[PDB]
Amino acid sequence: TEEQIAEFKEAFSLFDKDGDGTITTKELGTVMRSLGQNPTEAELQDMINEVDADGNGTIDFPEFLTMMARKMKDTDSEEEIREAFRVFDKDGNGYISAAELRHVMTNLGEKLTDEEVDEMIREADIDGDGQVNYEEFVQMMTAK
Amino acid sequence: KKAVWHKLLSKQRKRAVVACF
Ligand SMILES: [Ca+2]
Ligand SMILES: [Ca+2]
Ligand SMILES: [Ca+2]
Ligand SMILES: [Ca+2]
Repeated sequence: TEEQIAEFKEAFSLFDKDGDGTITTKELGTVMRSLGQNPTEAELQDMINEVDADGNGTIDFPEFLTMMARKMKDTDSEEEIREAFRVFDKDGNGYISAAELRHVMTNLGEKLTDEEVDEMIREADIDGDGQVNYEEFVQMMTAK
Repeated sequence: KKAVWHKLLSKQRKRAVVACF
């Protein structure tokens, strides 16, 4: 559908750093390292090779579309926010705590301080219970 | 800062896409 092709182009545009229409191992590695991952050049080759269809060793948008159609057909901004909240809420009590947000930041390669964590929880925490529930998270996350 | 919340959601979205390769 048109909504999800739009979705997947936006995603592709996050990886295609130079806007040349192809994702390279250099660009995929740059993205993965920004997420606090440490891939080898071999892991990056294996990932590009699974998605590559013409054996040129880079991913164009049609190849990326085929991957997303096989692996993520249903994702929307809404399903993405629900999934992120489930991943962030480590103990599954329906609230993100300061300690859970610290864990998430470390897991995604985001430098943190306790003052930043406190400010983030306080700004998202609409009801003032001290933690961020799903309604609060959606309010914070709807705008890019 | 709302920018950092937005940035974490975006990082999680890109992690999910990386996982598809
Ligand atoms: Ca490129
Ligand atoms: Ca290719
Ligand atoms: Ca929790
Ligand atoms: Ca709250």
